Amino acid sequence: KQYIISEELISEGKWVKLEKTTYMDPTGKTRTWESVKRTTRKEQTADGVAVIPVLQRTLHYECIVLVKQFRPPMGGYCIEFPAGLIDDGETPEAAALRELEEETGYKGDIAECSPAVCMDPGLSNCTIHIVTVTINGDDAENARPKPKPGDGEFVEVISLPKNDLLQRLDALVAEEHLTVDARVYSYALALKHA
Amino acid sequence: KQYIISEELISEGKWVKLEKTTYMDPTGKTRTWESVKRTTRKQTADGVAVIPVLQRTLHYECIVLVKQFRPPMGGYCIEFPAGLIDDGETPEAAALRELEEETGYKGDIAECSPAVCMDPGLSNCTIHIVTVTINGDDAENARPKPKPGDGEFVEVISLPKNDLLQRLDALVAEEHLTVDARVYSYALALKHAN
Ligand SMILES: NC(=O)N1CCN(C(=O)c2ccco2)CC1
Ligand SMILES: NC(=O)N1CCN(C(=O)c2ccco2)CC1
Ligand SMILES: [Cl-]
Ligand SMILES: [Mg+2]
Ligand SMILES: [Mg+2]
Ligand SMILES: [Mg+2]
Ligand SMILES: [Mg+2]
Repeated sequence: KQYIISEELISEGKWVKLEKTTYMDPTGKTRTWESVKRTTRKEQTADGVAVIPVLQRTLHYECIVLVKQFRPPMGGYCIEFPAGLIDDGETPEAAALRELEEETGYKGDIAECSPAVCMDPGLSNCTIHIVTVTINGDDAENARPKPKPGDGEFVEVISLPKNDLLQRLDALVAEEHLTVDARVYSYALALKHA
Repeated sequence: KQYIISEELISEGKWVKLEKTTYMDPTGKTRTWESVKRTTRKQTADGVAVIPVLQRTLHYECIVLVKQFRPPMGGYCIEFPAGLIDDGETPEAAALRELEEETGYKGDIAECSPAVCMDPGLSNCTIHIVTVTINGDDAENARPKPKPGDGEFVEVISLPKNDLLQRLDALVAEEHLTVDARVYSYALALKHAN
């Protein structure tokens, strides 16, 4: 029933633009919306990837590997799944494994890859693939994991046991000012609810 | 180590603005970021999203989701019920209210997250994730009455909690929708638990 009628640029930065979206409502009435988009999406099936990295080690409980970074939009430190934008021509899987390695040092193995999922659909068109990767923490490659941050990347790695993920996140939030990412909290909540 | 120095307005709509954030990197080099913010916050967070667990005896437990046209996406999305918190409303109250408006269900609060970020590389947007159970056998939830606000057009989709990820993949395959990243993350962790 509903569809887009027009998209008018309001303001275009180097990385983001704001648009006035005109669309048809399902009563047949024309309405508008203020829409955010990135300027960086070409032929990728999504803007970005986030990686769900399951660290596996003999005679260890499984950990979820998370990263902590300053996020200028938030004006503070955030705890997130490792993530980055997909380079032009890069597959989501390759992006995931590459970002995981850059941000954490770990060399993962692909497990699954979601369809494109929306980040904040009442606000932006931004999408990611959520890519689950296992990390064989008993492999020598993953013994001394060294993050390879790009220019202006400053990332800390935080690995938390899957079996206590939500309480461990709460304990970190209780100890300093930081925000947990909504996808991480969602995943931690489901692990409790299961 | 890192912090915001200043914020420069680039452009301001009625609902969203774009800013140029200047921040200090960990080396002591000043850097810029294009940051999106809503114009509507006062509140603990911009919004709530509700994880509604529909409980009927002798039935599978379902998670109640909503499908709506999302003008920033250009299409239909499947999401947790959700909306912005009214000035002077608690996140809990916002959650029960939105849940009722969007689904017609009357629910009970189980737990409430701290403010969690939606897309912290792009925006400052945050929500509280509110877990709510719905006693599907109570008279008041027998014939759930959805009360759309002005311009809301919401379809209710309840899916069994035990098969959530497969059910959502099926909808994406058949219905050509976009699943929300938080919904997808939750569904993933229901499978990954144990
Ligand atoms: N029903 C209303 O009075 N408006 C609310 C939200 N609206 C936007 O444009 C918007 C929100 C986030 C980004 O843009 C238009 C419709
Ligand atoms: N590596 C760089 O030269 N960039 C610095 C500025 N960036 C932004 O401003 C941005 C992206 C999305 C919203 O803002 C991204 C990375
Ligand atoms: Cl529950
Ligand atoms: Mg990143
Ligand atoms: Mg990166
Ligand atoms: Mg809503
Ligand atoms: Mg509503």
